Amino acid sequence: QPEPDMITIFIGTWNMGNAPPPKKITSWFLSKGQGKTRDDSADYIPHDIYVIGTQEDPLSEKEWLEILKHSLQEITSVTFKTVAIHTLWNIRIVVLAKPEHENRISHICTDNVKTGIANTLGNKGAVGVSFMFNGTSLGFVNSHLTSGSEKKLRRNQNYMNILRFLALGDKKLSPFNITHRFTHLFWFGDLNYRVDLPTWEAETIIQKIKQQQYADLLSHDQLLTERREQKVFLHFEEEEITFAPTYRFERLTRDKYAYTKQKATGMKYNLPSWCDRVLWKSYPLVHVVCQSYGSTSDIMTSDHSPVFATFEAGVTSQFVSKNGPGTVDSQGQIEFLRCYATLKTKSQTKFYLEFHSSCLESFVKSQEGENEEGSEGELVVKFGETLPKLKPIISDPEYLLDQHILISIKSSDSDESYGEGCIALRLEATETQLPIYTPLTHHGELTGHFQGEIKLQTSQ
Ligand SMILES: O=C(c1ccco1)N1CCN(C(=O)C2CC2)CC1
Repeated sequence: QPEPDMITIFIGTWNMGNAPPPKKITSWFLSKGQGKTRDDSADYIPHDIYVIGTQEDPLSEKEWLEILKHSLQEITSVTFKTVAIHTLWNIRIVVLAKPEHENRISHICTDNVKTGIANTLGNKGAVGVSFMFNGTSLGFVNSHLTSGSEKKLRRNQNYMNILRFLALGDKKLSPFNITHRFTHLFWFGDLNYRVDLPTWEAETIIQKIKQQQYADLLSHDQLLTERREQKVFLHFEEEEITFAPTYRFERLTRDKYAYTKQKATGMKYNLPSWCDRVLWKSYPLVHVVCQSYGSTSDIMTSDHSPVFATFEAGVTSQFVSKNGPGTVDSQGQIEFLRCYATLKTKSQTKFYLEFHSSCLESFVKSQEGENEEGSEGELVVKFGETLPKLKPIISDPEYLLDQHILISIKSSDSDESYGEGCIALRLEATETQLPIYTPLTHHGELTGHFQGEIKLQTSQ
């Protein structure tokens, strides 16, 4: 039975509005309703992995697991295995996988982050799950961010706290946050970004939604505008939105948006908004294709509609050779030529690099680079031809060209990372000097760039 080179992943996010679900929710897992929907001819084909994020979830873990498993069994005739479940307050993540994957999944991690301080600590935050699927690392984050149209900057802060403090994936990757730890990272939830138009325009917005004319609404969506201005979710991707706003509905119909200020809303307007979102970030040149992104039309117990997204995702096998794992393969090497980091920092410490990758036995520290002043005020750290030759555990090009090198640039004075990035080994050629590039981030904000050339030797 061959190991897969691609899997499909279902991502669901639903703010349940503290109400139990209706008796049938299969439309969610079938990607049917509005937006980019799944073809009817696929209905019986199970996804490999289902990741369900809920917010304002009133159910016990047992109660929800029973509903989810019975839903999937009805659709697929498959009894899914529970990989992980984790709840913070009323924020929950469930991961289910086909039974055939049970011995492909390992290193399962769960964690949560509570956002805010005092007043603002006690119901918002995030849960997450990570695991290895054969040779591929997968991370999943369900976040319920701060509500309210005038709190976009709080949501951006909540994002920054979650990616700093959520402890998922390989703890040996100590310089790297969750935005670098995984081959594929999916981040979803009630992100709570709103359509920023005047309150007086509520009925105009409603009109536009009835005409399925979303363009003048999406141009005011705070998540799209904040992302464009690099304030949040830097280096993530979202599929184009082609479904109606998923909030705020009157319960038990989808015919009415309930936007007016009420005592129950703290006298806040809730103009129709795309609160409920799915974004992802995959390592460079790894296959990932969104095959659905939409909302259900027939699940009406909440003031939010469920959102679904599905993905094709490239995966790799747990590679064994005669040599690695447990030794190097002398037929393999990675060389970095003419490399330099450009950093936005005002500081004047020396810097060194760390190279981290599961193709190495352990991470590799470089010598200090040579600081120069850039023409436009920047710090340029030159490494020249000084960088250590990296010795991969396996030299087979079928393995090595699928790998990635994480890079951290660290202060010699503090050993703190000033920037993290990632280089693919999926090169156009081997034994050939080729340009490489990554942006560098720290706490998920842009701090610089790393560029130079690579020369990869494989056994072929
Ligand atoms: O998140 C991204 C993105 C793509 C690549 C890097 O980031 N986008 C662009 C594509 N989108 C659109 O709405 C375009 C009309 C198709 C949705 C937002």
